[PDB]
Amino acid sequence: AWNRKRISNCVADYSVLYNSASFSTFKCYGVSPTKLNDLCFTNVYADS
Amino acid sequence: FVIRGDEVRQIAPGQTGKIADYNYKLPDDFTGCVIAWNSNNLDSKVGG
Ligand SMILES: *[C@@H]1O[C@H](CO)[C@@H](O[C@@H]2O[C@H](CO)[C@@H](O)[C@H](O)[C@H]2NC(C)=O)[C@H](O)[C@H]1NC(C)=O
Repeated sequence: AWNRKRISNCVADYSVLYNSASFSTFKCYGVSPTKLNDLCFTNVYADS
Repeated sequence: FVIRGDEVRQIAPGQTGKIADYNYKLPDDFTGCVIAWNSNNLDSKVGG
């Protein structure tokens, strides 16, 4: 059972998600993480 | 140099991680061989 918390209409950031919590694994598919700041996506979905 | 076993994967061509991206980064065209081996006895003491 998973929850799609759909995200829309705001301004994100991802550098903050690199140091505060030292994640065990971080595998950015189809997109090199470091460049996530400088492009605008469509209809981001989160799963948990 | 000596780094922990978990970060051994990080020290390789085209890989991410804190030390790899902040301390020592291998070039993409690297043509060499990397060697690793524990020395626990040498890295263990009474006073640490
Ligand atoms: C969830 O955890 C993160 C840490 O991974 C929290 O981020 C910290 O929050 C405090 C309070 O705002 C800041 O002082 C710290 O600077 C943040 N950590 C770092 C390293 O900067 C975050 O607040 C937590 N979120 C929730 C909703 O509880």
